[PDB]
Amino acid sequence: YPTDDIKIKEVKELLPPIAHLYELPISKEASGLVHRTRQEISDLVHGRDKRLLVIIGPCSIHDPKAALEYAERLLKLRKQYENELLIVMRVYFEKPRTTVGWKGLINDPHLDGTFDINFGLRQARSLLLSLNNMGMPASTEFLDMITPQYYADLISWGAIGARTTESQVHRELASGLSCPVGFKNGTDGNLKIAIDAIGAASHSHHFLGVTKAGHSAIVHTGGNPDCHVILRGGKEPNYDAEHVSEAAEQLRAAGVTDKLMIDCSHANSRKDYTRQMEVAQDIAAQLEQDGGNIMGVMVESHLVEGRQDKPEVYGKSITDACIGWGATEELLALLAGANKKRMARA
Amino acid sequence: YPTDDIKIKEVKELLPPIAHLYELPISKEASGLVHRTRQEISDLVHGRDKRLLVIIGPCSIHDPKAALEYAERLLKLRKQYENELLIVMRVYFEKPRTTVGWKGLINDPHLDGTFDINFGLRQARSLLLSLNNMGMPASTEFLDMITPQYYADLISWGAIGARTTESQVHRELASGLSCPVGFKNGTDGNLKIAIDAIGAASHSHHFLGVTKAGHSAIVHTGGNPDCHVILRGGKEPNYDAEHVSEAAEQLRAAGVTDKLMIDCSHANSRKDYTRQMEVAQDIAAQLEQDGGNIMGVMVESHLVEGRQDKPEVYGKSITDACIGWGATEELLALLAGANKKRMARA
Amino acid sequence: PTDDIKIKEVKELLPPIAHLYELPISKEASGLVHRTRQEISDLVHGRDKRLLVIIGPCSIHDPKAALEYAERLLKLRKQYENELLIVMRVYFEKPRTTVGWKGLINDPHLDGTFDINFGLRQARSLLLSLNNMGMPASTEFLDMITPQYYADLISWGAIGARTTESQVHRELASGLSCPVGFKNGTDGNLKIAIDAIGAASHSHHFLGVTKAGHSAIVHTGGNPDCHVILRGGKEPNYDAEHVSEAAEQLRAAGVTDKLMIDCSHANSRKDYTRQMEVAQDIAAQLEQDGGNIMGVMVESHLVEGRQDKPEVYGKSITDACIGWGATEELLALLAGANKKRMARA
Amino acid sequence: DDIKIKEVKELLPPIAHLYELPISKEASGLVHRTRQEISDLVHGRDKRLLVIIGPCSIHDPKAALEYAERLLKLRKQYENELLIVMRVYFEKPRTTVGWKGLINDPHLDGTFDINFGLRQARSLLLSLNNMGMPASTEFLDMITPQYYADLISWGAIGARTTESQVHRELASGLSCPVGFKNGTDGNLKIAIDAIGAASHSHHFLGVTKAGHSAIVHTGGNPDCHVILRGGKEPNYDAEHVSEAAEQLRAAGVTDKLMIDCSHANSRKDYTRQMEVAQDIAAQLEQDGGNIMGVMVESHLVEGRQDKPEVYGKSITDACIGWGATEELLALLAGANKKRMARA
Ligand SMILES: N[C@@H](Cc1ccc(O)cc1)C(=O)O
Ligand SMILES: N[C@@H](Cc1ccc(O)cc1)C(=O)O
Ligand SMILES: N[C@@H](Cc1ccc(O)cc1)C(=O)O
Ligand SMILES: N[C@@H](Cc1ccc(O)cc1)C(=O)O
Ligand SMILES: [Mn+2]
Ligand SMILES: [Mn+2]
Ligand SMILES: [Mn+2]
Ligand SMILES: [Mn+2]
Repeated sequence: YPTDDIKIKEVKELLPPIAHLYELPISKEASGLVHRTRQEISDLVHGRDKRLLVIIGPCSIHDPKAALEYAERLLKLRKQYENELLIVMRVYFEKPRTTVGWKGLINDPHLDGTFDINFGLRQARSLLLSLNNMGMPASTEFLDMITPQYYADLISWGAIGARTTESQVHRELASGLSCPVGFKNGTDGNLKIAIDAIGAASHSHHFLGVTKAGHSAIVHTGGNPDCHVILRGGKEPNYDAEHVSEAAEQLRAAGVTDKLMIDCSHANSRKDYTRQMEVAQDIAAQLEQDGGNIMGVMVESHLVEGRQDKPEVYGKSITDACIGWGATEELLALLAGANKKRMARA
Repeated sequence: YPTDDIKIKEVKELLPPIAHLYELPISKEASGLVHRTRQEISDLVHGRDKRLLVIIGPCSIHDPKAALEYAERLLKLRKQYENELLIVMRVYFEKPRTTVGWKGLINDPHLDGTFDINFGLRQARSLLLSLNNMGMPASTEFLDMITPQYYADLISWGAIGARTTESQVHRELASGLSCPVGFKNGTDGNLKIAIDAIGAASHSHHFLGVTKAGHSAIVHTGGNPDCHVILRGGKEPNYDAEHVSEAAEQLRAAGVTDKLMIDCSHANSRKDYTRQMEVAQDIAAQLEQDGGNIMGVMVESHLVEGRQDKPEVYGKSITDACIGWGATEELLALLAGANKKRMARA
Repeated sequence: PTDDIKIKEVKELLPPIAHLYELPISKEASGLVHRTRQEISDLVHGRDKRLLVIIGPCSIHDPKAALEYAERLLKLRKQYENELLIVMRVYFEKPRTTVGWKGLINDPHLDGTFDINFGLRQARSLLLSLNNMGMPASTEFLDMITPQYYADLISWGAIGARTTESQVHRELASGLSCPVGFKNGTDGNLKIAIDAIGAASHSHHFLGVTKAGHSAIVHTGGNPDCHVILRGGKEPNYDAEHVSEAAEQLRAAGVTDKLMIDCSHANSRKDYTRQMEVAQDIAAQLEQDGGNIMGVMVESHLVEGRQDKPEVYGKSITDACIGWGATEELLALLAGANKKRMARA
Repeated sequence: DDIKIKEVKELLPPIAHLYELPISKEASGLVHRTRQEISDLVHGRDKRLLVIIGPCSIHDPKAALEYAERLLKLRKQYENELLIVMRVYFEKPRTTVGWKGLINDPHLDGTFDINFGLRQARSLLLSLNNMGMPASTEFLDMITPQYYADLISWGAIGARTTESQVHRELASGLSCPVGFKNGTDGNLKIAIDAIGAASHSHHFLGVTKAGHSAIVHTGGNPDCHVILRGGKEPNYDAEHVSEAAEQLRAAGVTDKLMIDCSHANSRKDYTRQMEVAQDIAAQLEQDGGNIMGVMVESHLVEGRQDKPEVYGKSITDACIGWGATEELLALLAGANKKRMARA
């Protein structure tokens, strides 16, 4: 007899995006920075500019106060290296787990299993707005279909994760995002799925979405021309020059941009934060020799290095382990110096 | 200044689930069949019953008339074999493409690229309701987060596709589905992602969803205890006894049900649909010898064998190629006879 | 604890779009509604001298009888089309003095089950058939939300005596696509109806509900085609002297001095047999002069009188109606008298 | 559809405002208690006089809070004789057209910023209740009450809407006591009918806290009463009170009523409010057993103005000033003290 909502415990009140947009409207200056940075990134994706996009910051945001502090330091390096590097902070609020775990600040901002999503969204949007108001553009992984309506207007670059690059509904979502999007290769190293994803996301789609007012609707997208691939390792790493060369060839064969991003962390560092510097060194070497197909890198970085299970220590990750502020200074100096040369020989 | 909905061509009106439910309420008999079949499948997932679940029918539904016809012939065999087999039809609307493609009857029911989703959802619900009214239970792939509200009440068994088994939001969805759910191994043969998915989908989750009235809300699920894995091939086929045994070991090590399903089609039968008979023969041999870990199989079958690009011929697939009615009779007789013996052993 | 505590339940309501999807307006219904709205406008502003006749049941409680009534009425609408513009009364919302059955929408099964989803569906289906067969429809707009479900099928709307003075009803009218008549107050006050025309002709902002069933701010453009309806008070107000006083008051307010006269309710003192007398008096005014009259309203059904329970087919369960025979008589009388008025131009 | 609709715009639902401005425990307690205390006056268990007093309309929250702070001293001073509740009327009905109030147009310049107005209304009501001043308002619209009814201790249905079935339905579901005014020409029967209608359960179309239309089923409002507010001639005197009470008993509803000192009872003249209150004082001294409350249009400064030039001066109906408010309240308190003394 019963066949409906058999395994639904309850359905709860959700404020629609407009309620958050009314409290936290985007400022003139945030609008300008987002607009500009999106353009600048587009220029890197299509080879019109040879600066290196650097998506850098925490694995996950679990404390907005630390995040603003981190941002203030990073901003000095963003300005310092602005002729060599386009620095954008990692501000990831949605985290895909292997089985189960804390899904992030949006899903559970009090870090205690209370799932205060209304608070989380409000907090996320507030942090993003403060970041952009101080001059730091922001990047995030879009994991969910609905959460983007709450803050995509504040995002200069989006990632689609390794676990969702093959998913049609994530490709559809990307096709309708106002920012450039990077698609990671699959968790075991499959690169073709990310190339296919760029293909798919560049076309118009019809999918089911939610309006700013919180109502489901049919969303007809125009396609996203600013997508690229991210090499993030597999069973084996894929950062080096031969993998970059292979990837580029495959990209040209698919008729899509052959400029790509390399993640220094995750499977490319064998899940070991001490190895991110090695990967960045290898990328620096490629940039010095040639490295024509590189347009960016990704780095997991925080105030304090490593990781912890409970949010005990300020500015230390509770998800993947990060390099510390001192290593970040070093890594960025390395990249800037190497890209200066690449840019010179052109 | 412009930063929002830059790559959105339009937002269109979508009737909510309750409009379709009002025109096509579930009947008492459909309700009784769905309820009973879900139970009967759960019994197979947990080793209470040793009948073989058979998920069988078209790769994709593109013509409801042919679908009802196919269903009428299948129904005779469902009855005939009911002591050995639990036959449920494949009624797949949502089709994930490699890159670009026809996404199904929901997404584009007129078969001309007009994306008439309101009509498609209505048509889908109507067919599901007729199928259940005549005594044929239905199964389908849940690809989207929102479409299930329109007809999950008519679905006795759900699949999460190979391309989405890794996706956290698909695992969340499954954790709240009222039916048993099978998770496919990854497109390159990764089994672990499916085993993880079961783990994830058995727990309670909080995520953003859409109510029957078409408004977004926070859904709190109770977890789905009736999930299992589906072996559907990878880089190599994974149907045989050794792969079954490896999978079962890995399932027991993760603490989840070690009863699984084998897909005779897709990567398991490669570039020849008729090899589905070969796979089924190998499964019959396992069932005769032992085959204690097998609880079901999946088969891509239609009125007429093969495939075509345009819907020229009646009852012939326009997606993956299917075995024809005569082979379906043979394949079902083979499975029934073999499982009769397995069941006889005590 | 201070919220929602006199509320027993909130129940599901299908939005207008669900009904519009099942029962889309046809091209012929579209055309008829659009044209009839125009033709009424013309009567309201004195461009045409045909008489608008809003005629039919006090309330609809049976769609089958309503369709039978409509088939007979359609023959007379056609016969008299040079003298009368006939539009059927299709009233689904009824205002009670205290409490009672509020109509088909509110309680379509007549048994206190308040099946509003079914009632809206039924209402829309009856309206669409009516317009498809060539009979335009009129109704009283009582509620703020219900119009989104079928106003597209309505050629003329009434705001009742009990609500002419209400700001939100004046706001609603300011945004209705049809001409609207405003009745004088239940004790005879005419100034409220003249004020209402003033209010409804202007643009307003108020809170409404979209076709998708969501609250929103609606910004109206104003309704230029409103008029008054004289429906009696403590005393009847249908005669030439009342018409003349009303016209003068309308001109003093700068609004249209063309009005409608209701033959029923306080004009007939709730005696359905007197509607014929009122119509006779209007026939006499039309023959003599009657330059300020643009329409009449009449409570008519298949069978005369009223009943408490819906036992007899085609007989009212609200106010008592004249029967089909008297309706023929009354319509012949009005058509013959207005023929002569039209001849003088 | 929509031939004469120029635009449809982006309304925040009640829950957005409730999240920013949740009701406090103290505002909760005051509202709950004051509704009870008013119920008690409606059904004749307490003989204090309900006094609904304040501006015709609220057009400036600053002056409203100033006014509230002065009124709160007198509320407390007279608490054994009078239950003072401030008039906080946002929504205003016009004869034809005009400024419809702070909700509809809070900038007073025809910008119709309804989202801002609803926010401002709720914020003022929450601040008022938090400082100890309960609030009353006219409910004109079917959707606005979802935004702030939780903060209202007493509600009025206006003379122009007492006869309206949808307003009677709305009342039947309001958590507060409700007064129904007699008709603009003096008809009392419509208000008596209204009490009858509002006391029963109804089914109608409303909007949820989330901003979605739905079917609302109400339980009926047992705490309704009539308000005598004049007609063609005034209706405040002892004979009209006696006649009204008799009509109320014949209908089987509470024969305790409220008298409005303003509007048609003062012949639209704010200087006459004091005379009316004098006549009510005299009835309270003599007997006045059927009176449970009064209404007064009062502000910081007297009279009215077309534009909001002077602070604390009405832009709608003309009000008495603060001095006269002190005098009027002292008169009512003294007279009711005696009524209460007689058993
Ligand atoms: N209606 C689904 C559960 C569901 C609810 C909300 C969603 O957004 C998605 C799925 C079922 O019971 O099977
Ligand atoms: N607002 C998103 C696009 C979007 C639209 C609708 C959705 O449901 C989701 C995302 C952006 O600016 O990128
Ligand atoms: N749809 C109505 C106008 C209307 C719009 C919104 C409302 O809430 C009410 C009425 C018409 O076209 O006449
Ligand atoms: N919230 C109101 C009752 C109400 C409910 C629904 C409505 O649409 C209007 C009013 C109260 O507590 O008094
Ligand atoms: Mn990480
Ligand atoms: Mn297939
Ligand atoms: Mn009537
Ligand atoms: Mn006033």
